[PDB]
Amino acid sequence: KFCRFTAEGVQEIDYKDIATLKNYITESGKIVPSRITGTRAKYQRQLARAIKRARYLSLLPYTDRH
Amino acid sequence: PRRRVIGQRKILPDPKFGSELLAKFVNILMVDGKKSTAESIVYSALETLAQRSGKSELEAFEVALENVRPTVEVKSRRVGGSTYQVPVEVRPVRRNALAMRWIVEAARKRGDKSMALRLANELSDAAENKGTAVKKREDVHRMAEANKAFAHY
Amino acid sequence: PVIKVRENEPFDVALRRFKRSCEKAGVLAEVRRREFYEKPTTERKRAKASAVKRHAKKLARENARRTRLY
Amino acid sequence: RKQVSDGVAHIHASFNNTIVTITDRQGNALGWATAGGSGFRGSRKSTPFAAQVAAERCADAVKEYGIKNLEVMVKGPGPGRESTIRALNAAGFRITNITDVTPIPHXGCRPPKKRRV
RNA sequence: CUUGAGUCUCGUAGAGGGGGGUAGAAUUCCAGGUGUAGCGGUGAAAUGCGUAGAGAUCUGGAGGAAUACCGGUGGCGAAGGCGGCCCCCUGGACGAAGACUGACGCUCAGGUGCGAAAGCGUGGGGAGCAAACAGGAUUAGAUACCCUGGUAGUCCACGCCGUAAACGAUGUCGACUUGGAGGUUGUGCCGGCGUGGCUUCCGGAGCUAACGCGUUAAGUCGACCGCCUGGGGAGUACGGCCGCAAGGUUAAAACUCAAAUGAAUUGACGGGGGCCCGCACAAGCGGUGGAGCAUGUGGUUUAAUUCGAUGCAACGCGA
Ligand SMILES: [Mg+2]
Ligand SMILES: [Mg+2]
Ligand SMILES: [Mg+2]
Ligand SMILES: [Mg+2]
Ligand SMILES: [Mg+2]
Ligand SMILES: [Mg+2]
Ligand SMILES: [Mg+2]
Ligand SMILES: [Mg+2]
Ligand SMILES: [Mg+2]
Ligand SMILES: [Mg+2]
Ligand SMILES: [Mg+2]
Ligand SMILES: [Mg+2]
Ligand SMILES: [Mg+2]
Ligand SMILES: [Mg+2]
Ligand SMILES: [Mg+2]
Ligand SMILES: [Mg+2]
Ligand SMILES: [Mg+2]
Ligand SMILES: [Mg+2]
Repeated sequence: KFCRFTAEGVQEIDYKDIATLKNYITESGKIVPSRITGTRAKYQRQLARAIKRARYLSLLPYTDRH
Repeated sequence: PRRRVIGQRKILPDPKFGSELLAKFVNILMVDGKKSTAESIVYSALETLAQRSGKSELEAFEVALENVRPTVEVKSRRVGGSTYQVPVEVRPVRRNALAMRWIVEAARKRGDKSMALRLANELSDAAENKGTAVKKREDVHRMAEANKAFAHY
Repeated sequence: PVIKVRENEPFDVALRRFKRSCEKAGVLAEVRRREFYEKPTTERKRAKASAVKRHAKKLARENARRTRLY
Repeated sequence: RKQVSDGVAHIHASFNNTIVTITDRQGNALGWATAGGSGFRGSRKSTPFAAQVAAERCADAVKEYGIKNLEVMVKGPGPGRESTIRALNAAGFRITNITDVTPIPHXGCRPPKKRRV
């Protein structure tokens, strides 16, 4: 668990922070359920938005088979 | 059965050679509780077989058995209206039992005059992969091989 | 589930690694899910029933831990 | 003829069949075998054993190319996913990579209607 | 007058709505490369596809539709509904401090608006799916379920239709009345303690025919509206209104029955589930069914062929 973003006082998740976002995607590129990472729901939604934005900018892959 | 209390019955070895396997063979040949008749037939056939092969009675019998003993057979299993012939291993006691049953059945359909002569001929033929007992073993093996895919059932 | 066979790794071990990668990514479950169309009403009914059964089972377990069988 | 020594094994493992195509790394087919073409029909066609035999036969079909190393791409939910790879390994190929390439729509098209059996 | 109702200030979450753009995955099709005898499908098949080179695999292209994961008895909306990402326009909700207006409120026949899916009109679009339709199976038949194909339609714009088990089968608004465990979204103070909004499950009194409901009431009350009056005939006929139509809406009667119905209870049953057992299967051995004959029965015959037993549980049975 240990939702990191509340303990870091973030106001957003920042789609440009690929280091943080790689901790929330599986090796195939899928977004990890918050019931596994322990993320709070609000920050899970922020995280999903950020990952989708990063995927659009090709900073993250959609899958591992591009 | 459902409960499983079922265990070997004690089998007396045959008087001449002291072979439990041969005693089972005599039992398989016997009709109507006429054990002495079956014993006479088996001893006559074994003597003829040893004269023809020069090996011995028990060794010629074993050599005939080895060519008829199956290693794999099929057990039917219904799945979707179709029955799946699932190949299973044959445990050793059943291999001997099936081989002796097939040999006796083959010898009973032969054309020779006395049953002792028919049995000696069948044992000789099986000693070199020729009789219908060996043919039945081959058919069982080939039916099991044709179903090798369905080995998990 | 891309898997690279590492050096001096027996084949069975790497096959197991690939199998676990596939079972983790849920590829077979996804394929089976997508074989046929399920109406949204059926999907919602299935999800609701699964949640209800999970909750009822959990409560039964919690209240059976207070129960002596003998 | 041409010697390749580095190939890809594509295992199309459907519910009814298994197709094994061995290609070079550029995607050109060198030889193929299927469970359905290896003396298995109907119920026997869609088994791990028929897939194993298809894998053996496809490995035989590419002996002339001198292939030594194989990438393995598995596609589909069929019973021939694993036994095909085991048979390719027992055929003497050095399997250097196993990948699942099963197509997953990210929504995609509406699937056919549910069967009522 | 300020306590109900409302305005303002600052923030918060949200698949709320309308418009535009765009991304990646996948299907299909087209062109080509490699390659060669099958593919596909089912319970099993066959139709179908394939040596005129399919299926598989690689490359490039076209096009439509939907947005995996996140995703959650999570969220938003009056309901219907709403899900990738980005922008533009826009509605509501909530919280904290105040300030402001000063009963401006609640409900609502008629009226008006919105209103899933299917359907209808005009013009587009059409990948996938698929009523109709065709063929292949299955079957006694099989106008089906299964298979191979496949057109409306599903998609877009605009208009119509106005109905759904449109459901919480529970009208709206307000007040009051023990608890427990969560979810979500604010906010105050020091992970703890409060305090708001929405929400899931359990349960107390009470209520209820019972099942159950239970501070989100089906409890205790007040305001207003809608609706019911045995089953069938019938939400039908006729008339009116509405609709392009399909039809919707309003809505009878004759006649007929002595029931129809709700919930719960004990069985029985199930091609429901679980656990067991039996020469019940399975593994075996020997038979019956064919022949002749014995014997009983049915039937036929007869003057009479005495009466009885006559699925298992009558038929070498009373005898
Ligand atoms: Mg299908
Ligand atoms: Mg009205
Ligand atoms: Mg429509
Ligand atoms: Mg139209
Ligand atoms: Mg079409
Ligand atoms: Mg069809
Ligand atoms: Mg209605
Ligand atoms: Mg609804
Ligand atoms: Mg509902
Ligand atoms: Mg109603
Ligand atoms: Mg309750
Ligand atoms: Mg009417
Ligand atoms: Mg039996
Ligand atoms: Mg007879
Ligand atoms: Mg009589
Ligand atoms: Mg009588
Ligand atoms: Mg009587
Ligand atoms: Mg008797």
